[PDB]
Amino acid sequence: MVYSYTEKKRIRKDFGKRPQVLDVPYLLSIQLDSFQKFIEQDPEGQYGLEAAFRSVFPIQSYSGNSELQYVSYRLGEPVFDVQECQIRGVTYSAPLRVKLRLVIYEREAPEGTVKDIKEQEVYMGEIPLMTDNGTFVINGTERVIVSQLHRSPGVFFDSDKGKTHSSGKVLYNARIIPYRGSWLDFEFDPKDNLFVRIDRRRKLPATIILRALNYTTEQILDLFFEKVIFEIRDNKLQMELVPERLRGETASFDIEANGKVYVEKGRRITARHIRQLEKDDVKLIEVPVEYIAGKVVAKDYIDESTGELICAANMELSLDLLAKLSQSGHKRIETLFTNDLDHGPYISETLRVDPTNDRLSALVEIYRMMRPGEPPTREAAESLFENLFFSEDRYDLSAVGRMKFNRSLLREEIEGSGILSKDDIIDVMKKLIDIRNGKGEVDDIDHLGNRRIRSVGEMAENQFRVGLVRVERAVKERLSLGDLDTLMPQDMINAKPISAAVKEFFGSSQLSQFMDQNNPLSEITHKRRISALGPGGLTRERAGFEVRDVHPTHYGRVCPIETPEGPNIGLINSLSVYAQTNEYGFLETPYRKVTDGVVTDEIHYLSAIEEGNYVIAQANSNLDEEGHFVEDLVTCRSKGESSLFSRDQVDYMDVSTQQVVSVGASLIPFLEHDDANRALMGANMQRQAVPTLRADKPLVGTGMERAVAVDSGVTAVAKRGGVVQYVDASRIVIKVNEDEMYPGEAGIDIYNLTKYTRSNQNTCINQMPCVSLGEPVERGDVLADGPSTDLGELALGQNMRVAFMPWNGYNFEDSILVSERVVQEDRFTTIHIQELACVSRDTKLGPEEITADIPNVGEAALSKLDESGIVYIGAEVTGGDILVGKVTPKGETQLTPEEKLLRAIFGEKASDVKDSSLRVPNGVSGTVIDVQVFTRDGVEKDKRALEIEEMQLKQAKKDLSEELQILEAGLFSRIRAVLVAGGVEAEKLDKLPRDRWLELGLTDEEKQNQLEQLAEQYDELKHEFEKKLEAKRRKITQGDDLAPGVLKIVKVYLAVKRRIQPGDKMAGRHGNKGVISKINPIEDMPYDENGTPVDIVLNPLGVPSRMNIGQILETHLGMAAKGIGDKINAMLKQQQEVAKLREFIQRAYDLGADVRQKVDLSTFSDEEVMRLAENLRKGMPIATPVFDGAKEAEIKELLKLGDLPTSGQIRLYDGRTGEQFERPVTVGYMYMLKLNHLVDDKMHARSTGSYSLVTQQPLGGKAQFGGQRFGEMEVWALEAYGAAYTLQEMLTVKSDDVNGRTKMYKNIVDGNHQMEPGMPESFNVLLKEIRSLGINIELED
Amino acid sequence: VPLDGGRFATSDLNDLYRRVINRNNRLKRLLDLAAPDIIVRNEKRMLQEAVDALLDNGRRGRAITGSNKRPLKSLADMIKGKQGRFRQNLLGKRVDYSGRSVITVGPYLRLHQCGLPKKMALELFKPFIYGKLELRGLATTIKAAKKMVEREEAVVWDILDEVIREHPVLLNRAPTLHRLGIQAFEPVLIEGKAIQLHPLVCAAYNADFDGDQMAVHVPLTLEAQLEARALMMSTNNILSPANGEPIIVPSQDVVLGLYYMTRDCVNAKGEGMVLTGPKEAERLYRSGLASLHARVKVRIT
Amino acid sequence: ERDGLFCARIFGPVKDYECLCGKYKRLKHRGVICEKCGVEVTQTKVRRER
Amino acid sequence: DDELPVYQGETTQTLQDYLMWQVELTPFTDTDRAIATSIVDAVDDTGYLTIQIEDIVDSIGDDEIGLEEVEAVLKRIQRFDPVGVAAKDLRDCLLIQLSQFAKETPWLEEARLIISDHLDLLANHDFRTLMRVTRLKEEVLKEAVNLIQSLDXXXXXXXXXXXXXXXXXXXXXXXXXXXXXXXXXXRSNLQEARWLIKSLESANDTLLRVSRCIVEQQQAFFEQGEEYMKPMVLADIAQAVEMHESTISRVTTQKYLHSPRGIXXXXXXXXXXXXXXXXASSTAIRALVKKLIAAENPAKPLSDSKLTSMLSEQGIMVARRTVAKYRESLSIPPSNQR
Repeated sequence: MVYSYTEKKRIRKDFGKRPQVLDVPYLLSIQLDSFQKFIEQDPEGQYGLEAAFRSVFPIQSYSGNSELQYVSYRLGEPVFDVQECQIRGVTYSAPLRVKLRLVIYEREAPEGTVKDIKEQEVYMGEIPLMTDNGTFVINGTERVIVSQLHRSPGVFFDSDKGKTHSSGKVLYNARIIPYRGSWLDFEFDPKDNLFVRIDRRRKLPATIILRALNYTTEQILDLFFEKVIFEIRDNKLQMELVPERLRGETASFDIEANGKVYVEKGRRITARHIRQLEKDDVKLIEVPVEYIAGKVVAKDYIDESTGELICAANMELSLDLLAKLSQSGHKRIETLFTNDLDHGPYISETLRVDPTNDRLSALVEIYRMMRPGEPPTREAAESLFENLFFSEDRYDLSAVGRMKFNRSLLREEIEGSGILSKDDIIDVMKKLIDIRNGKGEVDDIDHLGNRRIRSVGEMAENQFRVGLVRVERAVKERLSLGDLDTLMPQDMINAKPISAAVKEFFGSSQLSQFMDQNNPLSEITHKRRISALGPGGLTRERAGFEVRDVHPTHYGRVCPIETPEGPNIGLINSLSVYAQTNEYGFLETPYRKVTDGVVTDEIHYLSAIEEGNYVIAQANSNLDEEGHFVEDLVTCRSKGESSLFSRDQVDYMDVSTQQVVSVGASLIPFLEHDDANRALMGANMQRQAVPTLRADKPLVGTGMERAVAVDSGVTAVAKRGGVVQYVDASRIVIKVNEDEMYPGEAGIDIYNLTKYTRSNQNTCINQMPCVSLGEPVERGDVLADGPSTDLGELALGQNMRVAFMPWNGYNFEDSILVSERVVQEDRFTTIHIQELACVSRDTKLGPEEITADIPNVGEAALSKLDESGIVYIGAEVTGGDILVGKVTPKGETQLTPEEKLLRAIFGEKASDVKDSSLRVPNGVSGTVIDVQVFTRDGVEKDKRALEIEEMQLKQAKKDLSEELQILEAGLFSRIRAVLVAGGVEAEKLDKLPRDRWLELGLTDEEKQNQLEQLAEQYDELKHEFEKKLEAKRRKITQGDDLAPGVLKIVKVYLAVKRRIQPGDKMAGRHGNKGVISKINPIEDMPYDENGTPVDIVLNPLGVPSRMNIGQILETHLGMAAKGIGDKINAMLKQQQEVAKLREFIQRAYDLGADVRQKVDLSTFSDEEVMRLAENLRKGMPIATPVFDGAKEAEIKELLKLGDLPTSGQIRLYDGRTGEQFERPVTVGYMYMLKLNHLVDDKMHARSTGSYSLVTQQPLGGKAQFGGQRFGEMEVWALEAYGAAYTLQEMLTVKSDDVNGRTKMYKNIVDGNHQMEPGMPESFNVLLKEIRSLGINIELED
Repeated sequence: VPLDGGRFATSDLNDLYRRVINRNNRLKRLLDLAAPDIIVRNEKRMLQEAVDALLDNGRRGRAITGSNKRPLKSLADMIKGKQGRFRQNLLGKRVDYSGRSVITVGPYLRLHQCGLPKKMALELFKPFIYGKLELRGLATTIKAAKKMVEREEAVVWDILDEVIREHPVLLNRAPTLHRLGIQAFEPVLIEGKAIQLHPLVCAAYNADFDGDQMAVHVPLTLEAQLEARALMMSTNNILSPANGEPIIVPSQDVVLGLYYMTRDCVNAKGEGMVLTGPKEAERLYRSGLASLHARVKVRIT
Repeated sequence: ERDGLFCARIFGPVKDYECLCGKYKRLKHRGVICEKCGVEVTQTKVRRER
Repeated sequence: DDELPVYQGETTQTLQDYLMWQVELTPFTDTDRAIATSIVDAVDDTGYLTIQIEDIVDSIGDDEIGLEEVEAVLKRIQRFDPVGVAAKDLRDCLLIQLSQFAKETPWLEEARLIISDHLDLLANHDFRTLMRVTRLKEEVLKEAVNLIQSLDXXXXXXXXXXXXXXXXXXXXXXXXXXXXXXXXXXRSNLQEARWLIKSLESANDTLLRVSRCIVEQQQAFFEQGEEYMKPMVLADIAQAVEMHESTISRVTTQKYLHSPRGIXXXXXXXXXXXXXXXXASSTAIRALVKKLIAAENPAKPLSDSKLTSMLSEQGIMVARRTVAKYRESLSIPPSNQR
């Protein structure tokens, strides 16, 4: 495929057998597409700002006849760039402006409108935009906003699993969940009665909520039950037959159907006697009277003459009633069915418990029920009733709620209003009873069908709607008798609630957090994370153990391996590779479509509900050129299960094997051989690695590294490419091809790389150019590498020659011994940049000034400062050297001889000023890499504040001058081209610049055309470019927006290189971790017969118990990987011909079964091959994808080509004794990391420090110098030893005994070592705090 | 609870006192006014609510505030953090002359000892050092001493050794489950930032070396030092005071080495030699033989 | 503020043996009380007892 | 409560705390520790001042205990960490700070003892006649004086005042057309308490309106561009909104207005009416009085009567006493040099 360019600098070798279909996606995409849909104009109105405008507008005021409306929004352009904005510490956002039409109408005049007026735009707030990479810069910090996965709106059902009543039942409760509004949850009693809860309220009867619907009891029972019939005329007593309505009963008498007995008394009820009466046509028949005594009347029945009193409803009929209804002359009687097998007599007992079935009594009952105390006002009832659900905006379940509400009840229409209705709640009660009847099951809450993701679009839209309603309840007051000032869309709108709400969200919020900036892969995995926590749900500690577990629908949606191992476990998950999300917020995952038994290359994204209906094959399975499965029985998934099916049954297939695994784990070689928990650690550990000075490409890897690097957006990637004009460390320009260009802009593309820059985790970000010079580049090729990147691959650690074997106990337990070589060669050396800021501000006593000079301070200390008082760039600073000095004046020192004497002798030395300065924190170190110094407008800063002014100005002028040199070169090419036609002076034209003063008039055509175009374009480009330089110049000389109580601002950056020591906390991809126990000299290590010592020695005994065998296979293939590079090393070092080198690399790439990577040489020729070979001199980078990876067999094969022993073990020699170890040993390259845990950050130690005002105990932690909690278990252990003195000095003397700490330390200094214990403060306190209740507690002698 | 810019803000417990005082003054004002029983009645109600809210913010509902709310805290809640006296007192003082670092292995360094990082003592032992300095006469005054250990040159490291000698330290780890979880040792100064812990005790501590961290504490006095020697030193207790059976038991590569040393093997040169003493060291170190084998007949006392 | 939470008089002084009202400033007296206020000197650890 | 970082405290150390710590650790007797504790409280955040000695001696209530006992002890206390501590008068401060020069300082020991011990009162102005007193000449004396000027004063190294006590402003005055325009920057029971909040939330919106209002009237009362501020009375602000004087002065006393010059909020409403037909109250009188006294006295005129005549020439009706008294105050050398 000829690849592209940088890829041809090093090609990894692929061992993956299965071909790929769907390319891995954008990864980040889930952030962008969210917020890209939140900022859009939409005609339909939903999806982003439009929805919050339409959520309110238009506003009606109060019977005003005048209103207000709005039209779109639009935007502004952001004032600062992302880098500027990040430096200055300003939040990165943009103006939101909206045109609101105002309509003013006359009173008492219907439909008449007197006038209308609208402001061009009103400016409301600034919405923060999003960078290209997925972060919102906010007060010069990145901050990723985390996606959340919440219980979806719609109708839900629950069995309770009968773990309450201790008898056991099935208690079926249904909750309705809106998008915003109240919750309705119907439940069952132990006695089997439905109850209504509203917002977790004590249970109410069932038929009150239904009684609010203007339904009489007749309509209640007739609507919620069967009709059937019963008829008795002159004691004929013929009832309608319902054989299909009953599956059983006990017959008390012989049932005769049309002069023939169908079923005798006690005869079989089985389907024989049923179908026997079915096939035969039978009308209404007579039954025994005693059977009716159990039936209950349905409709209200009254005599024709008198309609008084008895038998309204829900009354078991009596023998007294038969005479009355029979004498009344009613032929037909409609009664309830109620035969109990599936069916049940519910909702009738609810009527029995219901105190009154009247509407008004129910509304008053609920109205008085909501708030505990309430008068029966009757208005609360009408208000809350319509309000709590049927209001336009009060309760809204929205589109997910409505859709899933439709599919939950099996409605055909998927569209509807966002508010409930009578038939809605009635149908919910119908389905609820239906679940009790045995027909229908429950829903799994864990199912991903029932769990939806919200991303930053949807959440920002929420808070923006909130913020907008809080404005509208105010703006409603302008037309409220606020009368008329006209000019409405200017003073009426207050932007403060909108802005404070939006920047309140992004600022502070559980789901906006500081981004993990160590690693690219940390960045990535932060920005695709799905949290269950937050605003929308899962308070944790109370969540329970079931949302922790992997459910079978997480199949290629979340990940089963990447999860925090800490006490939020299964809570915070990570998107799987190829996962995406719907318009409805549900996780869907791709599959190849299989028609007949051939696999079509069309892919379909299936949602978790859609997925279970079908059959889906296995990621890794066989296949043919034709596309038929090799094996006739293929392992597949159906529904919650897996098993073998026939060839013709399965319609889908998994695309790639990467589907189950997340990107984090998609990086780990040999992940099969690893146990899942141990895999689970190592996936987490590659995040907390730390990029080192030189980035080594991993020598064995999955193939995934190109994506992550270039997606993470830490690399500099070339747009619209072409040949490289200019190169350098900080800057890289590309002269683009003539093909891709916008006409009239012309020009080239420039890239300014970012040099050393703190990250949120105080680590370096550094870009270093990959490309050379005079080299062609296409779009997508990487120009620079960010930190922990090599030529577009993700390189988080280093490769190390590992030997497995115990070595003198130094590698014991999980520790780890390393050759001094490693420390000399500086792999694992990592930079750290730390920020410190000084700010100079106005006090009550007057302004504060920075430096030159200070009271009571030596010249010694001041030697590293400048004329202006900031430290010279370049200084080495340690300990409490003064980084910026500053003076704070005190009050009014006047007179008396001593004051006048000190002012006379020393010149007062600026007198009242104090020593307040920016001294370095004690125990910190490092050179000063950069100083910023933001100032105030009109302070007249002068001094050295201007050096950054001139510096940035020269950089800007130099960057703009390039386009003027190239465009002026083009104009000079046109002028030089036109002068050739006539009046050509040749060299004389070149030696005479500035048009040769137009070179007279030449021809009239060249006069007007050449002088007009040349002078016009020349003066327009000169004046326009100078105008850009004047605008930028005005942007440079100014001062920032700033607090009223701050005058000028200075910040200093420091850098330290930190060198590995025996506190390293090194790890590997395979869940391997340790410390560095010791650094050995080089001669003390084990070495092979050629004298090459292993770098780093690790303890075999790790490996069986933990069952992570990725480690071992990694080593072996690593071994074999170096081997090839050793062949080539040795080959190029002997000055071999290009042809033979080509032959051995070609012969290397093509080894293995299958392996799908067809690269071959002869396509690229002469150099290009020498290039790569020199690029792979240090090892050949073999790449084994996740579950299609390299087999042992292929590893031994690869390894025999390197003249290495097939077993991967080798004889090694002791380094001290020179003696061979008995038994061979595995040696191999394994690829290590250094984790962000360093002991420099850990070792604390205090003796005596500052205490706490109350309780008078030492302070909490390091940095503040804690002392070290000695907690209750630790006391228990001493008591258990019976050592009561040690315990007694802990408790007292060395924590809260104040007099006794002093006496203690004074005796120690004197050599007494005696205690003199007293009474600890904190007891005294307690006695006061109990005296603060009316209890005395006193100590009695 | 003083603020960032000045202008102190009121604490949580103060609000309750302010409130009670407001209702007390208002009930007193309306009480001395001779007004109707309704409004002073509602003031009696309001003040019982107020005092009952200052003694416990529970008892009934809501309590809190419009501050972001939360129950606030009261004098009941004020009882020692966990509403036990856990915190602050009761086994739980936070503490002095202490520090903490990462653990590495100790693979020389006998049982009763403990690699203590050089830099880290020098702090822990400060008072002790100044004493010695004033004895030798290197500092006449406390400020002098202080300054020389601040400058940390020369004599001071020499005196540190003299200070540490035989002074038992005690290490402690993490969940302390049983009494073994804290033990006492003779330190040996070692340049480094980490603490070296002898292998054999890793059992007790339940510690591997994957980034576990230990606290260290300094007994002062005499009594305490002796209680450390004659109770918590790791050489007193080798047996687990539950089951009674030894802890200290060798694990992990010690086992693998003994098990390798003592085996039988078939052949493996120098088989069936007869030697006495043995010592037999001669012969393994010299080649001459293979320790796995030979099924050598040797004479033994 | 006088007769308030926090107040001098009851609850003691603010600076150690220096007291409000600017009189009998230090150590001239083990106890004493000003004429402006009831300030009783003696140390200021008494904010932890009174 | 606990388990959180409540603002329990820091327990920082001042100078007296540290000195007392230093006394704890030194070989004082039972009595001498009482004298030491007696002196360290007498010390100030400024160092040097140990106030009156004979009150230190007499404060102990006789019974023996001479002056010499407090004197020796006093010296030893004067010797603790910040070098020169306490003592008195700065002279003995520089003698104690000069006590340790290591004695290996060339020319400095002797000369420094002569200059610092005695005659240092005349070293204020310059050398001059002192050069003839000690017989020294050229740079021999100038280098010693370089050392004396290199000493610093007392303590104020312990300090423990990291708190700058910032202003935080209150209301911002955005400068308009050579003036200022205000903007003002920067279950059922508790439900009834919720209602009070509604009133507090309604008053919170008007809180900025009071600052912008009183600020606008304050800008209209005094000209910004003019020297100092135009004289105004609280009766003007009390005339505008009809509020009581003490209330307005209390709002301006608590809150502090930030303008482009001055942080200075309650001083913009306090002025005198001068009680004269020919005429910025005391602000420009004392301010411009010290400004006119700034450039004057070519050598040593030290004449406040001439300044009073210059003030009378401006039409302010100077009393030659009041004007001179207010002008000569606040560190003003006027009339002192005569």
